Amino acid sequence: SNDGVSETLLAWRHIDFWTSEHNPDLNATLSDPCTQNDITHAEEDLEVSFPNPVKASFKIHDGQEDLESMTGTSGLFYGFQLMTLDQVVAMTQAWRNVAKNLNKIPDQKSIPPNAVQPVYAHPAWIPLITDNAGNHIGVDLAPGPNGKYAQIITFGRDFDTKFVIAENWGEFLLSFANDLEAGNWYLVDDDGELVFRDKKSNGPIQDYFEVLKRRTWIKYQLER
Amino acid sequence: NDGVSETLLAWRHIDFWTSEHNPDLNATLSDPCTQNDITHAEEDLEVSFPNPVKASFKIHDGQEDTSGLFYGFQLMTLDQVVAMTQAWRNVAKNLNKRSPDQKSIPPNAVQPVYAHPAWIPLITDNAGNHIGVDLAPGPNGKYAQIITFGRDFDTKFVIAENWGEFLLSFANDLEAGNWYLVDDNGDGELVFRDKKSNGPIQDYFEVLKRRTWIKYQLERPHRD
Repeated sequence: SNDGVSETLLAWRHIDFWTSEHNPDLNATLSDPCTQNDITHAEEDLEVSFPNPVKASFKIHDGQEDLESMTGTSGLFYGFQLMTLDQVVAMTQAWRNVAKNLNKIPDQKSIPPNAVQPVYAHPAWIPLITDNAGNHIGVDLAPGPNGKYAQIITFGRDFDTKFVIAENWGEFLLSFANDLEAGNWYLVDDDGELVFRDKKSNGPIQDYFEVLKRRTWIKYQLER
Repeated sequence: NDGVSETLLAWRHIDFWTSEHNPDLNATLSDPCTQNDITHAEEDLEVSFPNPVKASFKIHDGQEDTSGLFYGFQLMTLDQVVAMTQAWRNVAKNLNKRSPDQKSIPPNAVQPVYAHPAWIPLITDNAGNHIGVDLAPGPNGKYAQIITFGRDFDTKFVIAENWGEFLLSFANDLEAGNWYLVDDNGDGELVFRDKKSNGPIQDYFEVLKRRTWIKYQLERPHRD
C-alpha cells in the first residue's frame, strides 16, 4: 500500500548523494537494481511476498558487493552490510533450517513486549542486513499480537531479545539517512570505515545495534 | 490456489447433502459475496484473504436465518467476520496495556497468545469460540493454516493445512454417515457421531481436537 515506498525512494536519494559526497569507495559498493524477474524468482524460491518498500529498495540497489577488497565489504549501515537478493534467499533458507532443527537457547523476548514472536528463529523473518557474525536487521512477516506486519526487527545469534526498530523498511532507511545528515558519523583511517557517534551530544563511537536498541527502549517507554 | 479445488468440491458435497437431508439448513446458506464486498472487507481489516477463503465466500456469504452447518457451529457472514475480527483486535490491544497458559498443538504452530489481529474467525459456536484462518503462524506453523481459538481455547489446535482441506474433511464426515439429526417434537439440529464405531454423539470441537492429537502423534516418528 502507501506505507513506506515514498520513504524508501527518498531515503535512497539521500544515501546515494551523501555517500558520493563523503565516501565514494562506499558509494561504489551499492550494486545495480534487481530486475522484477530476479525478485519474482526469489519470491518463488522463498514462497513469500516482499513488502512494497522492500521491493522498491531492491529495485534501486541489489545490496552491496565490493569485488576488489581482500579485507571485506564495508557495511553501509555503520559497518553492517546490505545483503544482495541472493544472500537474502540463502540466509532465509539457512534460518529456516535452524527453525526446523529447534522443533526436532535462553529466554526469547520482545521490545515492545508481544510485538515480535518470542522465538530464536522464524521462517517469515527475512534478513536484509547482516553483521556477518550471525545477527540481522530484517522484515517480520509474522508479527506478535502487538506487532505490525512488515515491521523491521533485529534477530540472530546474539538477539535473545528482539527489537522493533521501525514500522516499515522505508522508515528505517530514512532514519539512517537522517543520522548521516545530522552528522552522526566518523570515518576511521587504516576514505575509511563508517561508525556512529551522536554529534550534538559529543557522544562516543557506538555500535549501531546498541543505538537502535536504546532508541527502541526509549520510544516504547515514552509511548506507554 | 492450494485448497481452492478442495473448497469448490466441499461446497458441492455440502450444498447437495444439505438439500437431500436437511433443506431447512440448506436455506440458511446465503448468496455469494461480490468481489467488491470482499475487497471492502480486506480494506477494513488490512489483510489478504487466502485464495480458498475468498473462493468459499464467493459461494456462500456465511449463513443467515441460523442453526449451524458445522454440527451446530455457524458459518459467519463477511460482515460478522469483520465485526468479530475487530472485537478480537480490541481484546489484543487491552491485553497489551496491562502486560492461564496459552499453548499450541502441534507445539510452536500457533502463537501462544489469547488473541492475535491476524486470526480471522470463519466459524463461531456463538459462545466465544472460533475456527478460523491463521495469517501469523508460529515457527512450526503454516501460513493460512486453520486453527481453533477463542474464550475456551487456552490450547489452540491446527485442524487443517488450509480452508479447503477443512471444508472437505467436514464434507467427508457428512458423506461417511457421521451424523445424527435431532428433531424437536423442523428437520432438526445436526450433531456428530462416529458411525463405524456406533459411537455416541460428540461435540465437533472435541472431535477436531482428538483428530489433531492423533495426526500429530502418528507423524512424530518421522523426522527424516
